[PDB]
Amino acid sequence: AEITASLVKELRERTGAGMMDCKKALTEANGDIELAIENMRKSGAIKAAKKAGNVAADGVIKTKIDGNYGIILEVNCQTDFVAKDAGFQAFADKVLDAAVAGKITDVEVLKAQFEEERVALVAKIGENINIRRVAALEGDVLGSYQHGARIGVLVAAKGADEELVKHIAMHVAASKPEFIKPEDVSAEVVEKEYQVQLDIAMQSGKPKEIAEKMVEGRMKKFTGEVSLTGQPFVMEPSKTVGQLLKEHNAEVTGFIRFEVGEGIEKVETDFAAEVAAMSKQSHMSFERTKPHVNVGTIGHVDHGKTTLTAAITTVLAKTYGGNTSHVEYDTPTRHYAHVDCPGHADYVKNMITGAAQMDGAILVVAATDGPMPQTREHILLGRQVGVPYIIVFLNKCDMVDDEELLELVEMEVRELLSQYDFPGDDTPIVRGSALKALEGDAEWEAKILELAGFLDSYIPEPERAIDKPFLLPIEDVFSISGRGTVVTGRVERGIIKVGEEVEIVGIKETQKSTCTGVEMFRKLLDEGRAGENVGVLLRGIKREEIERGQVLAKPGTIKPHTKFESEVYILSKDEGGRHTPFFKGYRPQFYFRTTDVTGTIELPEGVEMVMPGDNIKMVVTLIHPIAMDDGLRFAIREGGRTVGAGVVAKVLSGASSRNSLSAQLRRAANTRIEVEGNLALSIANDLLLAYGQSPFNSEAECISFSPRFDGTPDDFRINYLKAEIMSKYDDFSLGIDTEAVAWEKFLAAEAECALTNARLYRPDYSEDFNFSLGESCIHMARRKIAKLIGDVPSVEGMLRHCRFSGGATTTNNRSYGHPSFKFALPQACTPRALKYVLALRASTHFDIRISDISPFNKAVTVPKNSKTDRCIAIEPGWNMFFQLGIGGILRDRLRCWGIDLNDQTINQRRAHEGSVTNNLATVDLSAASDSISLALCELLLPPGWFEVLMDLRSPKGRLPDGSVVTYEKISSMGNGYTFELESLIFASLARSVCEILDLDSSEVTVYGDDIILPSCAVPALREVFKYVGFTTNTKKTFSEGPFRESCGKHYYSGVDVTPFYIRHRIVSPADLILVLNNLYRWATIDGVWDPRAHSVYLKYRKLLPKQLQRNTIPDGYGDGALVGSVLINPFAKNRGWIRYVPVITDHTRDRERAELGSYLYDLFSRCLSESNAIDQLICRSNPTKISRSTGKFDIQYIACSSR
RNA sequence: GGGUCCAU
RNA sequence: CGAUGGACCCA
Ligand SMILES: [Ca+2]
Ligand SMILES: [Ca+2]
Repeated sequence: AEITASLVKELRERTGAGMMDCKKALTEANGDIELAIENMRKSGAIKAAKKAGNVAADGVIKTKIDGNYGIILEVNCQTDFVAKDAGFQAFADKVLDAAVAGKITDVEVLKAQFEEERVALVAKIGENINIRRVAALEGDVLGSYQHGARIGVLVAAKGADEELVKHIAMHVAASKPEFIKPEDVSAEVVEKEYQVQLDIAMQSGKPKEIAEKMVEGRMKKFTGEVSLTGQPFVMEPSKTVGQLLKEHNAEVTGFIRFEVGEGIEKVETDFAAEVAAMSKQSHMSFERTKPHVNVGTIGHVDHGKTTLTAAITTVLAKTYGGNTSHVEYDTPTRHYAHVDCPGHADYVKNMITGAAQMDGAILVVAATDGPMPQTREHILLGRQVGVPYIIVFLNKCDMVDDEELLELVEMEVRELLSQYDFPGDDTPIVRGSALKALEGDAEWEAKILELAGFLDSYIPEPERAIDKPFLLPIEDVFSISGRGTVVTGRVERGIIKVGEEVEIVGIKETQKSTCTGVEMFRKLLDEGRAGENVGVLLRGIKREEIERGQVLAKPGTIKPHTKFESEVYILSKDEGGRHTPFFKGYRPQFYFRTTDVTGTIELPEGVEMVMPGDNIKMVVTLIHPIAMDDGLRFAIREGGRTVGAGVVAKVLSGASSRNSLSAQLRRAANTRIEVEGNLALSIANDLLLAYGQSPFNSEAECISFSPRFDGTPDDFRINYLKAEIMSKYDDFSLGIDTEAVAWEKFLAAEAECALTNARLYRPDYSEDFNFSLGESCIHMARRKIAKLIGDVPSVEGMLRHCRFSGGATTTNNRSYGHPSFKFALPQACTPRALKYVLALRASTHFDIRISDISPFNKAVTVPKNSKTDRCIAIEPGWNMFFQLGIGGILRDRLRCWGIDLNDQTINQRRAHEGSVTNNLATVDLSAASDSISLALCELLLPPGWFEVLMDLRSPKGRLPDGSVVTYEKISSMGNGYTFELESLIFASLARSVCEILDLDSSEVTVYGDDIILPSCAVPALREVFKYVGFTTNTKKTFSEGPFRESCGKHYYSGVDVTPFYIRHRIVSPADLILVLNNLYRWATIDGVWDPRAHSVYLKYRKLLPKQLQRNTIPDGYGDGALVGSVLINPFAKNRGWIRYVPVITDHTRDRERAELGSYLYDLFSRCLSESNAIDQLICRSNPTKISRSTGKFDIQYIACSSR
C-alpha cells in the first residue's frame, strides 16, 4: 500500500496497461497523471521485444479490393482469442488500409509506420504480435474469397465476372495451388524430381525408357496436381480449372493465398508432463460412488493457469485423497478432470466432437494485469459453448500492495462476466498465488483450497446417468413364440422395471406398449439398469412396427423431431474425413443411435463454402423423425465413413442422378464375357511376352515352372509372377488331376503321426550316455509354455473367448452357417465335451440344446493348388463353440511371447528385413496342423490343458470315402484352436532353439505355419522340426536368398515382389474386372503404369462391355469396377456434395432368419462384450439378416472421395 | 450376409 | 452342397 488507488484506475482505463504496471509507474512519477502515460510509452518496447520469445502462431489474414487493386495482409498474434478480439481487429484492420490507399507491397515499410502502435497493444495485451507478410495483386478483373480470417486468397483474372473470381478464389482457398499453369515449373524442381526419382526404379531394374516413361508420366501428375489448370474444379470436380477457365471468356493472371501461420513451426503444447514437471519439482519443498466432474481452466496465455493448475494438484495430494492430455485430481467427495482451454475454436472442436466438455469453467486472470482485453473472448468462449458455471481464480496477489486495488480488479472481471449473461454479481473469486502454493506458503495454500471447495459447492452434482428418465437405443427387433415382441439394446439412461409402460418413439407415429420383462444371456432380472445390455420384452405389438433407430423411453420423456439447429465439426483431411470442401447443398446421413438418416442442411448467413477442418454451425433437417433433445451427439457420415461429428443446439420448429443408366450396367454386368480358349492363360502368356519373357506352351508348363532366384529385381519380379500367376488355376483342362491326391496326402499325415506318436512315447533310447537336440527343446519348450499358459484354461477366460461363429458344422452347413442358426438348431457334440455343454446349459435359462452326440467330424475338400485340394474337418458344432475359447485364449496369451496373431503385418514387415539384412529367415512347413501328433502335443503341454484340449477335439472322423479314421494328429485344420496351437507349439519350439544357440528369443516371430526366426536357428530348428514330427519344407523356407516370403507378401531385397493369381476360369465381367485390377495394382507405382503391362491391360479391357470399360474406381474400394480415376468416370453421379459411383456386387435375395437363434446370438454376443477422431464410440455392430447368393450380379451405388 | 488378400 | 482364424472392401 504505497501511493494512491482511485486515480490509478484512471491510469489503467486510459492506456489499458497492466494494473501494477500503473501503480508502479506512479511509484516513480511523484503522482503525475500525464507523466505516467509517457514513462510507460518508452518503457513498453522493452516488454514487446523481450516478448519475441513467444512464437506468433495464430492470427488473421486480411484482404481489400479497390476497382482492380487488391491486397492480402497476414498480420498474426499467438492465440485464437487475440486474433478475434475487439482490439486486434482495430490494429490489423487499420494497417490493412495503410497498404490499400498507399500501395505498400513492401513488408518493412508498414512494419515501420506502425511499430509505435504495435506496442500500444502488446503492452495492453501480452502476446508477440509481429505483422508478418504483405503483398498485393494488380489485376484487370480480380476477386477475393475470405474464409473466416484464417485462410485468404487473391485471384486476379480477366474477362471473368465476380461470380467467377469468387469461385476460383474459393477453389484457390480449398486446393492450395502453388502454381497457375502446368508450364510454370522451374527446371530446378523439375530436373530435381525427374533426375532424382529416375534411379528410383532404374535401380529397381526397370530399364531406361521405362523409368524414363514412368517418372515422366509421373511428373505429368506431380504438376497437374499442384497447378490451377490441371486441378479438378472445386465446385464441379468433373472439369479441371484449366478447362473451366477456357470454357469462359477468362484467364487467371495470377493469385496470392496466405494461411494464418504457415512455415512457423509451433512446437507441441502438452499439459500433463507440463504440469507434472511443475508438480514433481515443488514436491521437493472402496468408494467409487464419487461423481466425475469435468472442469477446464480458461484464461490468458501467461497468467500461469499452468501454475494454478499445479497448485490444485499438489495442495490436493498434500491434503485430501491422493480425454487426451487432461490432469485428474481428487477431492474429499468428488473427482475432477482438468483441461486447459488454449484456443477458442481449438476447443469447440472438442466439446462438439464429444471429447471432453466442461461441467464447470475456471477463469485464471492475474491481478497484476487485471482482466485482459481478450479476456472477453475467454468469457465469450463461455457463453457461446454452454459451460454452466464459471469460477474465477485471481492469481499472483502478493505482487499487489494496496488491497483496494484488488477489490477493483474484481470490480472489472465481475462486470465482464455480466456482459455475457453469466451471473456476475453472484460469481465467486478467490485471491491467491499459484507459485507460492507450490513453494509451501499455507497462508496461500488455503486459497488453492478456498478454490477447490468452490468446485465442491458452485458446480452442482452432475445428474447421475442412471437417474434420468428411461431411454434405450433399439437396435434389433425379434418375434419369438411365447415372448412376442422383444427389443435389445444398451439401456442408456434410467431404469425400466418389468410392468412399467415404455413408449416406442422415433421414426414413425410414436407407439405405446408395456414392459413384459427384461433378460440378459443368463439372469432374467425384473429391471433394466442403465449401462447394461438387456433385451426388453413388449406386449401387443407386431415386429414390423419397430425399426432400428427408434428408442424406447418412458412416455413423455422424449419426442420425435425432424428439424433442428446444431454445431458440427468436419473431420479434417488427415483425420480420415472429406478432403474436398462442400457447399450450399450437402446431403449426408446422420448417425444417431443405431441408424443413419439422410438430411439436408443450410449454412448460416454469409458462409458459402465449408471444408475439412472447419467447424461450422448449421441447421439440419432430416428425411424423417428421430427421438432427440438438446445435448444429443450425432455423427455425420457419407456411405460408410465418418466425416464430421456434432451435437444439437436448439431443436427447431419444422414440420446428375440417372437411372436407365444404372439400368444399363445391371445388364452388362450379367453378360457372360465370352471368348475362345483359356482366357486367363492368354492374359498370362501375353503379359510374359510384354516383358520379353517366353510364355507357357502347354498349361502343363503353367505350374511346373520354377523361378530363377538370381537376377536384377525386375528380372525376378516378372519371373516370380510367372512361376506363381497361373498356379492356383482350377479350370485346368488336361491333366490326370484330382482331389484324391489331396486325400492320399492327408492319409500320410497319420502314418507319420503314428511313426512319431509312437517313438515320441519312448524317451528311453537305450542308454544314458548320449543326448538329443530334439528331446531337449521339448524340455525347454515344455517349461516355457507352462509359464505362458498356466495350469489349465482360465474360466474368466474360457468364458470371454467362447463364441459361435463361422459357417458350417457337422449339423449345420454353409446355407445355415451364420451363428444364429447354431443357437436355433441343435448342434452336435463330442462325448468327452458333453460336460462343458451342460455347464453352459446351467449358465443360462435359454435352451442350450444338444442334438445327436458323437465323436466324429466330417473330413472334406476345399480347393488349394492346381494339383491338390486341402483336407478339412467340419467340427461338431458344440465342440467348436468351445474350441474357440481356447483357440481364443491361446491367442491372447501368445501375446506376451511377442506373437500377435491379429496382424499378419508385423510378420510380413519382417519378411522384408530378412530379404535385405539376410539375418532373419522365413520357414514354411508342409502339412502344418496335420503333423502335430498328440505325442508331441502332450509332452509339450500342461496336463490340465492337454485334457481340456483332448476333451474338445474330434478323435474320429468320417470321410466321403465312407470309411473312418481315429486321428493320430491332435487336431485337423478346421479345428477351433488348431491355429493358435500350432502357432504356440511352433513359436515355443523355435524360442527354445533360440536359447540353446544363444540368440535373443524375442527375435522369433510366428503366425500359424509362417515362422520367422534368426537365420542361425534354421539348421537347429530344422534338426528339431525333424525329430518332433513336422516336416520342414525346403523349397519354401529361406535362410539366405535375396528372397524371403511371409504372410502373403514376398520380397526381393526390400522390393515387393508379391504376384497375383488368376485362380478360376474367368467368365463374368466381374471375374475380369478382378484380374484387370489385380494386374493394375501389381504394376502401378502410385498411379503411373509400368508401360510394358499397360499394353496387355488395355488389350483385355476391350473384352469388357462398353459401359464397363469406362466405369472406374479409386483403389482400396474393391473390384466392382476397374480401378482408375474416379473423376473421369461418367456414370459417376454426383449428388448432394458427395460423389457416388456404381460398383458391381454379387446379387442376393432376402431370406428367413430364426428369431430365437438371432435373439440368442444377439444376447449371447452382448454377454461376450462384457467379459472383454476419438468419436467412433457412436458406432455399434448391426443386426442379423440372412441371404443366399444367387447366380446374378447387381449394380450398387457407393459413396466416394476424390482420391 | 456377400467380397479380395492370406496363414493353416 | 466349402473348416478356422487374420487384414481390410461393400452392405
Ligand atoms: Ca508358410
Ligand atoms: Ca504349407
